[PDB]
Amino acid sequence: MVLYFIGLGLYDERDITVKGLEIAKKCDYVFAEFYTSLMAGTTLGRIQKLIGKEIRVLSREDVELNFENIVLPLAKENDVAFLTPGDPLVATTHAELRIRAKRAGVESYVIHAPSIYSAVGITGLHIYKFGKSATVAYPEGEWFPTSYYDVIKENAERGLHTLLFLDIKAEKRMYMTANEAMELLLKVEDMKKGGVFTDDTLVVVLARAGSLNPTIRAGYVKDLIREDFGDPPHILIVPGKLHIVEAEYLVEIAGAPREILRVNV
Amino acid sequence: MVLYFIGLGLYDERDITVKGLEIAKKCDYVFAEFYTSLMAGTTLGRIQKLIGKEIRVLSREDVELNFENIVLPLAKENDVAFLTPGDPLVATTHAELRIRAKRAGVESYVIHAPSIYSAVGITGLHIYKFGKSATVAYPEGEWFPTSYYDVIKENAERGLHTLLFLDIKAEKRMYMTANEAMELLLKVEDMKKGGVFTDDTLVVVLARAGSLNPTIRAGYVKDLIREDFGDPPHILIVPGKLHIVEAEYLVEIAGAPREILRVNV
Ligand SMILES: Nc1ncnc2c1ncn2[C@@H]1O[C@H](CSCC[C@H](N)C(=O)O)[C@@H](O)[C@H]1O
Repeated sequence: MVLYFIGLGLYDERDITVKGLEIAKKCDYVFAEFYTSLMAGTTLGRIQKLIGKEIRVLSREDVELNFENIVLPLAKENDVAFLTPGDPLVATTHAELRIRAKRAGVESYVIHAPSIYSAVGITGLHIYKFGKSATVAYPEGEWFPTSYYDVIKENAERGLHTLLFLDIKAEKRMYMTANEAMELLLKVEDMKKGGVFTDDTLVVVLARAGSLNPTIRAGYVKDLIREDFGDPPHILIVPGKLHIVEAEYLVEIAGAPREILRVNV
Repeated sequence: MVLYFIGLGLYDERDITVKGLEIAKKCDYVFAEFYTSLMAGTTLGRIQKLIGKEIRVLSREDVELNFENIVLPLAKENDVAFLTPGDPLVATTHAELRIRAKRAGVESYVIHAPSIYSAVGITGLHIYKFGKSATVAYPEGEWFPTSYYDVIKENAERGLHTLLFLDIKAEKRMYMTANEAMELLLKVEDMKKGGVFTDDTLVVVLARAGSLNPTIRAGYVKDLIREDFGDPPHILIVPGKLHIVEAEYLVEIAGAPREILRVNV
């Protein structure tokens, strides 16, 4: 009679909360989805071993089209868990699944976990200064999406930071790198000429948040565009005007050039 | 030797991540602060029992003025952990403490935990649509803080949602309720008259996120301003223009007036 939406956290199998783990262990059936994002620091096998339960992974179609036929039926007479990377309901489509549960007469509860949306706090940038967020999508064919460029423009204009989620091919396990994202942004700039993203733009790269050894780097595009930030996943942030304390953290912790203390504050 | 900044999560002792718990259990000394937020579903005793270590609680003064005298010295010859509610670097000034750690020759690591900043996804509002955040501070003496009003104004004009962290005076055991925040906002509106926060404004209240049954309510200020949302902590959200799916969730899950389904495109 109960469905639990449980977040797996940021990077590996230990990023689930104690609450999430204990609840998952007591569930009769455990499902999971790895299409909104992936858990790069672990494997389904390691997650299954930790939870001590077999996990049925669902595709995007299984969820969007058949959630009420695959998951909810079992939730009617059993305790069922639905695992998702990060924090449940951060992904935009997740929320509506609770409505489906309600329609099916199934109670649902949410067990939170760390999300990249909040983990960016480790960049030293003040959380309240982050504005609207966006996703940098790979262009393909004659389709060249550029809405994320306008998001940066509008946030930066108001002195706000922009969190950019990077594209991912869940099935093919292909992750867009911060390097690729920077190249794309320079390409959009060359097309729009808005003076929003150039070689002189200060950026912050956060790779493998959740890991004990994430890569946190800050610097100008001209210097970071070909830098190796390590294995995925990567997150790109375009800061707005910096508070001196934010800048000092970027210099001391993220190896940012001293120049940012006079140019971006 | 090492210093770990470990988040404890949203509501109770089990909101810590498995990673955080396994590391905390092996540390030589464990410190913590409980003034940046309120964990309404646990006690110091329960946290100590879970980690199996005595926790020395520090006051705001101990941390801001003496972190380098109380915590860092021990981290030079031992494994030390510093615990905080929610995520340690979200809506706190703790990031700067990593700079102090470095200057003292102490390596630091960060272990994330669920944060209210991302938990608001449970309201059904799209996380990417949240703009700049703000804090509603208690007026004191003859000074009445009003910056948060301008934040809502700026976000709303852009169709973005506004997360409003509410004030806390941990030593006085004072936790601002959503009701008190609404009363303050109405007073600022009477002054600035920007049509930003009125009795007809739609708002969302999230209380005790992290618990299994948090209070999630949406409706007009005139109807919610005197409603009992239960024990603290509370956060107030002023949505911008809603997507149909957001409206549907607010109606189905947060009890919002069915009339909000009819969005004005
Ligand atoms: N479980 C919870 N439910 C509702 N609001 C919460 C909350 N935890 C924190 N808050 C809100 O956030 C304020 C503290 S701000 C510190 C936040 C913390 N670092 C985190 O990551 O969550 C509180 O005064 C309250 O308004």
